[PDB]
Amino acid sequence: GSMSISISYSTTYSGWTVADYLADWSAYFGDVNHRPGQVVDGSNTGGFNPGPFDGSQYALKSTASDAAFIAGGDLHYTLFSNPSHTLWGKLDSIALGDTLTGGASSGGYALDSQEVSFSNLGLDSPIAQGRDGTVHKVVYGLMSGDSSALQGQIDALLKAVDPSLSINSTFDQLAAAGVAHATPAA
Repeated sequence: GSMSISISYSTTYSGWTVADYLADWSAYFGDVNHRPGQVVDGSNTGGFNPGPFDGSQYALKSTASDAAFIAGGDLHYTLFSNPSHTLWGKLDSIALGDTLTGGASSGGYALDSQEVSFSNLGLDSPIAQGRDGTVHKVVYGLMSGDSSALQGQIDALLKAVDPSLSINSTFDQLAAAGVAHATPAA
């Protein structure tokens, strides 16, 4: 249905498990070190579309590799305001791959090589939860080289489509189950 997770994957990853893909992606993107004393504007801040502190997208390129992600939904960052340094709101999608392109003035961010995406995530975290919100933990994991939170949410959403499905399923198995959709290889 309209509430079910939808997954896209490059045909290159048809035989991969979701868990194996995300464990490698997290390590390949690495940790941009967006932390006190380590924030480097233009290196590890990323950007909102349209911003400056809110967007339908938040996007970041790795400082270690060409990896980039785009978080899609209705996202808000509190900067210094209580609860400080919280990303909250609606998270509908995560897109993973290489070579971040576009922006607000281009009609939105896209990956020139999108490898995998997760859509209809249905995540909604209120400001009052601060950095304990699921949206914050899912997206901060992508900043910091630990996609555990994202992996857990995908695993729960798959089990809701059908209890035989998990992040240990291959993309091809998820395609057979009607959840995943192959996209062109780089």
